Amino acid sequence: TKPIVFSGAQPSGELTIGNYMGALRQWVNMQDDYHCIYCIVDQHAITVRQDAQKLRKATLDTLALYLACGIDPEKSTIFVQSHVPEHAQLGWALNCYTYFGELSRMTQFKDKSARYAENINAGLFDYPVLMAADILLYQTNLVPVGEDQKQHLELSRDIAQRFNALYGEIFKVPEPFIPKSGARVMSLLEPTKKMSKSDDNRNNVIGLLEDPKSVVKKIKRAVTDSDEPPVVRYDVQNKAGVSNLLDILSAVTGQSIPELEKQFEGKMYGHLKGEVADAVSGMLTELQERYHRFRNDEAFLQQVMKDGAEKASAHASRTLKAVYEAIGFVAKR
Amino acid sequence: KPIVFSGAQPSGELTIGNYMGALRQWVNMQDDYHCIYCIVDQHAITVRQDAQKLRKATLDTLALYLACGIDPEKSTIFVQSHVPEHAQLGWALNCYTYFGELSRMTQYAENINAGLFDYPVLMAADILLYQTNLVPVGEDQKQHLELSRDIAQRFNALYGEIFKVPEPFIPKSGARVMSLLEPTKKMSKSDDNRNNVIGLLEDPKSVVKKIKRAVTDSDEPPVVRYDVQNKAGVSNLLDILSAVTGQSIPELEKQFEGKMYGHLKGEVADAVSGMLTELQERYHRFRNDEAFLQQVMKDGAEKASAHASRTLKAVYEAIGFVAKRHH
Ligand SMILES: Nc1ncnc2c1ncn2[C@@H]1O[C@H](COP(=O)(O)OC(=O)[C@@H](N)Cc2c[nH]c3ccccc23)[C@@H](O)[C@H]1O
Ligand SMILES: CC(=O)c1ccc2c(c1)CCO2
Repeated sequence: TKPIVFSGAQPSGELTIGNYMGALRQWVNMQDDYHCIYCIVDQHAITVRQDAQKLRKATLDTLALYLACGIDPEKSTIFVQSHVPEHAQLGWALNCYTYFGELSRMTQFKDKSARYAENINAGLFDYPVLMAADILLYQTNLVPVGEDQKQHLELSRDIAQRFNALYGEIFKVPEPFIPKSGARVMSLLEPTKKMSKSDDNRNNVIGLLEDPKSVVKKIKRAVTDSDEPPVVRYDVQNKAGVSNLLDILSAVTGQSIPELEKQFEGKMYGHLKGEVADAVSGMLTELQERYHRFRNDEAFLQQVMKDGAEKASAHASRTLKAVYEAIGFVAKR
Repeated sequence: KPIVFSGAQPSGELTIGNYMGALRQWVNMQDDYHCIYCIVDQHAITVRQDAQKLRKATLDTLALYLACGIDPEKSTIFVQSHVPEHAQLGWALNCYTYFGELSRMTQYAENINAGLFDYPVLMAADILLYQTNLVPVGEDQKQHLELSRDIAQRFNALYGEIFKVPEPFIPKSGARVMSLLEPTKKMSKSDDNRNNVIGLLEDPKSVVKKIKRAVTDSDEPPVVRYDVQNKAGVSNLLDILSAVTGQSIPELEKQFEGKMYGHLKGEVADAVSGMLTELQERYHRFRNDEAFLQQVMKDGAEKASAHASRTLKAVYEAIGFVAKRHH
């Protein structure tokens, strides 16, 4: 049997070109090489308060977007997290093998808490433990994520090793799969802050379902630097904006940074922004064309969810049964 | 009938205090209420422990509740982990519980496991799943019941009347059972010193031995009279004897006129062991009938799941999750 790939994305906010290059692009590319399982993590989404109608719509939007990206339900398992009870069941169990201190030191908890001061909830704090359960349920070998999830992923490894040390080879210890390019795509007007899928200022973001004409305008207004003369060179510390544009271009086109720097020799930020705008506009036009075809076919979305939950449940029930036997529960019959 | 929820820890060896207090009280109200007994194995694992002992203790607890007279045809009795909806609802309610509320629980903190921090949310889920009206709580879990009520009202305020707001079951058992070597302190299963307690599985020789050691007083002549302030020990022995036999304190004070504490102790031991005879007979019979315990757990989980699934579906619909597609 093939090694197992697992990853997920939240049906909240609006997925960006950051989410694509950091995760979804890798998801699509791994489907033949590994046994891939992709999850719409609606139980994680509700750690930030959602409108009920928006949550339901976003779950289905996210499914259609996976399909539009090239996630193929004949090759990969695609499912909604809340459809498989074993996620919450294992999450509770792993809560008992996770330390309070490990969770309080998490960067996401701190950042989200600062942002949502009036809803610092226990789910937000416990976020990483449910994420560990998501991964460990499927005997996962590889987890394709962006740089921002590295810390959560490291806890999942710690939990698996801790549990295995007491009980035997119950879990696989998963490894991160973080790409070379596009692992941390930055905001267009604040290039020292990563691109957010729920940014208050939409001008920071390239949304995957956003009007391409609007995206082209946003790229043209992206902040660069005061260098005289302007030079197109990758340098995160001194040229955050220009570097972010190069990273985006590289990730869309497949061209390396040295190749792009050569291409832009004797050229300035007009040429750079023109190429980024054209590459991104084309990608989004094609993606959105596929998206609407999937999004408006409710019978197909319903079948994909049904088949995916069924396949996921088979894997998940097996791991949970072994966990419950190990920790000492009376088995259900 | 109102729905009553009780969580049973698969860990405590129950005492005569537990039995003649709350358990006997509740055994006789199984047709008055819809009583639910949940053996809380998911709560147990917040404290690291031996796995085979936990499995054993789960079955020990099931057999003992059955032996004490919990009727699986009248009441619902099940193992918590057999009903996935507990964990499912628990996660959901985690997202409507303030971090501050959990840190403000009465209970450095860096090395506690997250389960020990977060278990009040699972407790709330346990209760709210079954549209519970009444929860018998000890003083130690009043804060936890209040959190469950706050969560229920908060969720209901956002989404409609999804949950019943549970109430404490106020009226208490009436049987008084204090510690044998410290009669000011209540006989508790959680006591470190086990000579303070009489467990439900103790044989007659162990009961005689523990009751012989029970503290009395230096009154001369010895006098068997009820006086909690001056004669805590003798009073405790009278309350225990009264709880077992149903004889009043005045009747027993008359029965032991001119008698010494040796006679009192002898009668208490005989009365207690007489009560524990039918109980232990039932226990050892039920505990060693694997098929009977299996059927009780299966039937109980089925009844509980039917109720829990309806609540969870309403919760999930309210939050806005896409409904599972069944095959
Ligand atoms: N600016 C950016 N540049 C590059 N990559 C980025 C950027 N912003 C986000 N990402 C990545 O996108 C993926 C989905 O993010 P979410 O916030 O939906 O979702 C998250 O952040 C996960 N916790 C969801 C999850 C739940 N359970 C799991 C189990 C395995 C893997 C992932 C999960 C992520 O890989 C994230 O790293
Ligand atoms: C019962 C409960 O409170 C709970 C359930 C699932 C879960 C957590 C908590 C933390 C990670 O996943």
